[PDB]
Amino acid sequence: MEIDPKDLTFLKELGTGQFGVVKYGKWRGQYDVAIRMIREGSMSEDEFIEEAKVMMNLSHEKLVQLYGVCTKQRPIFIITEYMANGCLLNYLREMRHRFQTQQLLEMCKDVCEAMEYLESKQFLHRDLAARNCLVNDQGVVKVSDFGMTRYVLDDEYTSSTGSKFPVKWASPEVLMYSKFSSKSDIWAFGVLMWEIYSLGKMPYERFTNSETAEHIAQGLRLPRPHLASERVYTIMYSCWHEKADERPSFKILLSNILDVMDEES
Ligand SMILES: Nc1ncnc2c1c(-c1ccc(C(=O)Nc3cc(C4CC4)ccn3)cc1)nn2[C@@H]1CCCN(C(=O)C2CC2)C1
Repeated sequence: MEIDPKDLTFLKELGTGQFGVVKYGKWRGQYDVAIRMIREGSMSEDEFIEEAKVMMNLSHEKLVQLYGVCTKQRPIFIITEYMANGCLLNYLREMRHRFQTQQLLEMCKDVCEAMEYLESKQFLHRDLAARNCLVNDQGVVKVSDFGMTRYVLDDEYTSSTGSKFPVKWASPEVLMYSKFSSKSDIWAFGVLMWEIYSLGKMPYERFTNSETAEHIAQGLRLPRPHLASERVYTIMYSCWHEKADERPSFKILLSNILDVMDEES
């Protein structure tokens, strides 16, 4: 819903993200929130504004809750649940020696649950990666920036060969045909699991995007992380089937995760 900035306070700078500056503040006093100022010239605003009303009705504990927007000025403000520990990618790296494999699997359950709710709403992420997941003050991980890439004007961020396209998270059918589906979000989730258990290493760090694309197309798969059991690896490996329909749904995936958690007791 629309928000009068009168009911907001700017308290701290959190840094510039993929879609503009973000600041910490309070909404209506009692809501810790993160306010993003959409970078001007980056988004198809009318399409994006109208779609924001659709994404507002998406609610889930493991989704960064959206509280409202300020759109009758530019730059647009986006008011979101405040995730105190910031991006999951950077949270993983700074606290590398503070994670037991039980906490890592938990982080995968958090994301998978959020992605299982998005699956059931027939809503695609299109850029699932650790850089788009956030962590709150209680160590819980939540997904964000889902569907945001549909309204990016830069063709580098959108085309399969664009210099900014997330090739290292993309399934073969996204690279060759641009066929986005929940199955492509599943491939991406597999890569995300590998990010988590790797404690934030760049997937295929030493491959050019092209080198990655062709190797992926011919069967290359990320190596088993050191902290991942062969059972955890089996789960993230199933996300990487060449055939999309051969990949398990987030529902089938979440169950497998819980089976592993139970066996880690
Ligand atoms: N909520 C936070 N809490 C703490 N930090 C946060 C955030 C955020 C944030 C802010 C807004 C959004 C959003 O609008 N999502 C959305 C909107 C829509 C709307 C169309 C309907 C649809 C789907 N997703 C998503 C993330 N960004 N940031 C830092 C930014 C700088 C880099 N960051 C770091 O941590 C590095 C310093 C280590 C994270």
